[PDB]
Amino acid sequence: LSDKNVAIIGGGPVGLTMAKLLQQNGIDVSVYERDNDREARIFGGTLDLHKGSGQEAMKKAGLLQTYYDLALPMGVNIADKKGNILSTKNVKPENRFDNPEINRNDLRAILLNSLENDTVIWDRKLVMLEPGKKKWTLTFENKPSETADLVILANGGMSKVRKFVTDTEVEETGTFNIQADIHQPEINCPGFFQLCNGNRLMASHQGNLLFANPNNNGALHFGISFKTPDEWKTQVDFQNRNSVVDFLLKKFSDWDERYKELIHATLSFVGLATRIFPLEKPWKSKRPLPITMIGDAAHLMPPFAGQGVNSGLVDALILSDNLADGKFNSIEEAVKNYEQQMFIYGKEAQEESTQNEIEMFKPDFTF
Ligand SMILES: Cc1cc2nc3c(=O)[nH]c(=O)nc-3n(C[C@H](O)[C@H](O)[C@H](O)COP(=O)(O)OP(=O)(O)OC[C@H]3O[C@@H](n4cnc5c(N)ncnc54)[C@H](O)[C@@H]3O)c2cc1C
Ligand SMILES: CN(C)c1ccc(O)c2c1C[C@H]1C[C@H]3[C@H](N(C)C)C(O)=C(C(N)=O)C(=O)[C@@]3(O)C(O)=C1C2=O
Repeated sequence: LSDKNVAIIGGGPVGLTMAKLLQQNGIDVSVYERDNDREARIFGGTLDLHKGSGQEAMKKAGLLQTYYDLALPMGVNIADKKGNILSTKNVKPENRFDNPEINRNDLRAILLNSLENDTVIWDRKLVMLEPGKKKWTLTFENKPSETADLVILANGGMSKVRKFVTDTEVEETGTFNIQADIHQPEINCPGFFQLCNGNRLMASHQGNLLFANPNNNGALHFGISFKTPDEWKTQVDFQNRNSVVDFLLKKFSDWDERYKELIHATLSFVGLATRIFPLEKPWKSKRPLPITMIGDAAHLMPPFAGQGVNSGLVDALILSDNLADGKFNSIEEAVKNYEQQMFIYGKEAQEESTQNEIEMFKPDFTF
């Protein structure tokens, strides 16, 4: 049911997957991505696609083998502030396929490559949405505007164009995350690198959490998290390396030298407040033209349970099915139904992520 065309805003994992599953069923899709070009480097850790959810989307796109090829199984160590390993869960073969970590750039290369040529239009930053006659008018910063019968919002948890769908707002969660990458970790943070010993790593002490992957395409990526300091309105300047170091070395004074060394080796930090785009009230049932939201734009949730890209990939799977299989009379019904399902499991996921994030950051939290 499409002698029409679809517009996905944002070429994240979710949006790009969405375009694949539609373009597979003959649907006319374009992806408008903010990024200047495909070789833009995506900051952040590795994604694990679970079987049942994320992996199903890759399977349906016929990319699951590709995902496996590029991915990487990881063990995980739990450590204390002193450097003791408290637990080593290595990977058992056949578990190797349960949730191998993939690099975010690697993943995009897999998705992009799956799409037909010029499916993604780069250097397109969506600023404005206007529901014209029977089409949406899409307005792009310093670029030609465009039109589409259906707009799929897949532009992340901070999307500024959710208005025609819902007026719910992003909330700050209470915790705050500081993330960084270290290159040549074996050289620049040899102590910490060896404590990881090839596995992910997660220590926890007095409401300050640490997480770390020692091998994201040969970059150590770590993240520290904590309940937001009250004195923050974020009253620390993440542009000043030394500002952040000092704040961290204070938070981490009790910890072994190994961790201080990590903080010391970091060239630049990224500050981030945990946010949720809560699935409370239903979305607007009164919409000028066909429009919906998948991925982080639809159910942004704390990054403490490995959901998000999965839920998002599922969003894609469901919506894409619904918009094609023929089992529907109107696009409005097909989106309504995807939104029906997604609300149940999205909320389920948020519940976990919220709960887990409440679980840690307690006075005495065991990993
Ligand atoms: C620190 C941290 C750790 C995390 N760890 C995990 C994890 O381990 N596992 C997991 O599943 N999830 C994790 N998440 C959440 C997860 O990474 C996201 O759910 C996932 O990236 C969602 O993909 P998406 O396409 O919906 O969102 P995004 O990746 O946010 O999609 C953004 C895309 O849309 C584009 N875009 C943005 N704005 C515009 C615009 N105005 N116009 C056009 N294009 C635009 C962006 O350029 C980008 O390409 C984590 C999040 C954080 C912050
Ligand atoms: C232990 N905790 C319950 C879980 C459970 C399941 C998961 O699938 C995951 C976690 C920890 C979280 C920690 C977060 C951390 N932070 C809260 C964002 C974080 O910074 C990192 C990191 N490597 O820096 C993660 O691994 C992380 O993104 C992550 O992917 C996790 C993750 O994959």
